[PDB]
Amino acid sequence: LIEFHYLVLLVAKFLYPIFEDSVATVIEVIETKWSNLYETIIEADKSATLLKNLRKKLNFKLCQAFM
Amino acid sequence: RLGHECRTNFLQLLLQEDIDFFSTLLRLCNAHSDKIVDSILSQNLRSCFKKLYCFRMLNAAAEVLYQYILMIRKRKCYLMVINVLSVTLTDLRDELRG
Amino acid sequence: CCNVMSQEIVSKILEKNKAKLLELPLQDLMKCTYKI
Repeated sequence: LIEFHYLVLLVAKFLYPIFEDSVATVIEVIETKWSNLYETIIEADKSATLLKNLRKKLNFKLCQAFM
Repeated sequence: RLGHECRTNFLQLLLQEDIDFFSTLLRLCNAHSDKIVDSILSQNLRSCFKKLYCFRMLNAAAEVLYQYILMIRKRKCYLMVINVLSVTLTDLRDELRG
Repeated sequence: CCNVMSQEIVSKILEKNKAKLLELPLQDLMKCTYKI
């Protein structure tokens, strides 16, 4: 994803489905990096996106803190 | 803790003895939740590891502590701050770019 | 403005230390959640 929008969305979807320091760093870089086709893909996956992503990031951070 | 809350220095000493198992228990309590106790905890934590514990507990205090410590490590901190916030972001970005 | 709001919240918390209190009430979000 770093090397490369749709891809980023797919990645976020995968992370949400899965739901240490290196992982956190990656998540952060992704947040820093963060149209119609992308929205459609997001809709297909659900079957707002940015918010869900932020929520997932927060959850990951919490998990890292607990560890 | 919850019992006594419902002798403060005594509790401060008890938590002093507590400080890994203690941290795990605290994390568990926070997860369950999702005054005096909170303040005492914050003070004990303020007394990497430190910043993390502080952040976990406060879940502003986190951000303040991180900024103070910052005043690889830099990137990680700026990043964590930006994610938590999501003016500050712009400043952080500019600093990382400079 | 946010600072002033936080100060007011702190002052209210100090004063508290039932219905009227609830009426008065009606990171900041986290604090409000902890209060509830």
